[PDB]
Parts: sequence; C-alpha cells; structure tokens
Amino acid sequence: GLSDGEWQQVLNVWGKVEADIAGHGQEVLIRLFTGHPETLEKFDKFKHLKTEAEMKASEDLKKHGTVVLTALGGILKKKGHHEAELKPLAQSHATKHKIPIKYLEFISDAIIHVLHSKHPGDFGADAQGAMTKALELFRNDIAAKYKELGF
Ligand code: HEM
Ligand SMILES: O=N[O-]
Ligand SMILES: O=N[O-]
Ligand SMILES: O=N[O-]
Repeated sequence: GLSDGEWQQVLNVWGKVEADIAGHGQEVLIRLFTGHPETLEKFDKFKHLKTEAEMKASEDLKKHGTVVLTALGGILKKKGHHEAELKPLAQSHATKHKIPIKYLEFISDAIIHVLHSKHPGDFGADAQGAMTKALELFRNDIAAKYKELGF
C-alpha cells in the first residue's frame, strides 16, 4: 500500500483538483476521449461529440467530469480503506457499462497528464510518485472485483 507520507502527498495534490473539480473533470475526459476514441463509444450520451470543440462546449461532459472526480476523491480520502466505495463502481463498470480495465489505465494516465498540464512545475516528482501509487491501488482493487465477475 501507500505510506502515511505518500497518502499525505496524494491528498495534498487532490486539493488542486478540488479548487476546480469541473475543469479538471472536463480535461481528464477530453484527454481520455481524444487519446482513445474507442472510450467515447462506451458513452451513449457523448458519442455525438464529433470534435474536441464540441467536447469543450458540452456542459453535460463537464457535469460527468464532476461526478467522476467526486467519486474518485471520496475513494482517495479513505486511504486504501475503500472496499465499500469501490465495490459498486467495480460492479457498475464491469457489468453495466462494460468498461475494460485497460480503460481505467487510460483514465489514470489522463489524470496524471492533466495534473501536469494544469499545474506545470507544481506537480513534483514525489507527488507524481504518490498519486501514481494511489491510482494503481484503485486500479488493482477494481481489477480484483473484475476477476471475481469474470470480466
Ligand atoms: C476514476 C475512474 C472512474 C470513476 C471514479 C468513475 C465513476 C463513475 C460514476 C460515479 C458513475 C455514475 C454512477 C455509476 O454508474 O456507477 C460513472 C458512470 C459511467 N462511467 Fe465511469 N468512472 C471511471 C472510469 C470510467 C471509464 C474509464 C469509462 C469508459 C472509458 C467509464 C464509463 C462510464 C459510463 C459509460 C457511465 C454511465 C454514463 C451515463 O450514461 O450516465 N467510467 N462513472
Ligand atoms: O510515512 N512517511 O513516510
Ligand atoms: O467517466 N467515467 O465515468
Ligand atoms: O438507467 N440506468 O442507468
């Protein structure tokens, strides 16, 4: 898992996201959809978005960005004690949304990219290390639930 020091870094970095949850959420999703168009196809409500300009101008995309990062933030603040929070997400994403674990890798990478893009020079090597460990823990615990479901 993560050390106390590493969790402290994770939640310090997360303060950046919390100051503009919608903007961070929007950019993470645009980074995901533009880097991996196949992911857009998993959202019936976003597949109409043909261009990044349309994505940027979509208020519903920003709304979903807020939902996604709010859920993640909740999970992170549990500092690994997140079984109850993670279980329903693993289930909905495997069974209902049919999201391969690879796409969770993509969005983890997107979060790291957006943090650098929005805070260049203010996302230090230790911070990236800790946030990356937290996102891997998230992904690893989700993967365990995916395997249970055979997904
Ligand atoms: C940090 C990783 C993620 C978090 C925290 C997250 C969180 C959520 C939450 C809270 C919801 C609404 C409740 C629910 O249906 O469970 C949701 C819905 C959804 N998620 Fe995710 N999600 C993540 C990753 C992804 C990825 C990578 C994809 C696809 C590439 C995806 C596809 C979807 C879809 C299609 C919905 C339903 C959207 C709708 O029609 O309203 N999710 N997600
Ligand atoms: O937990 N301090 O590394
Ligand atoms: O954007 N993930 O639901
Ligand atoms: O209505 N089920 O998302």
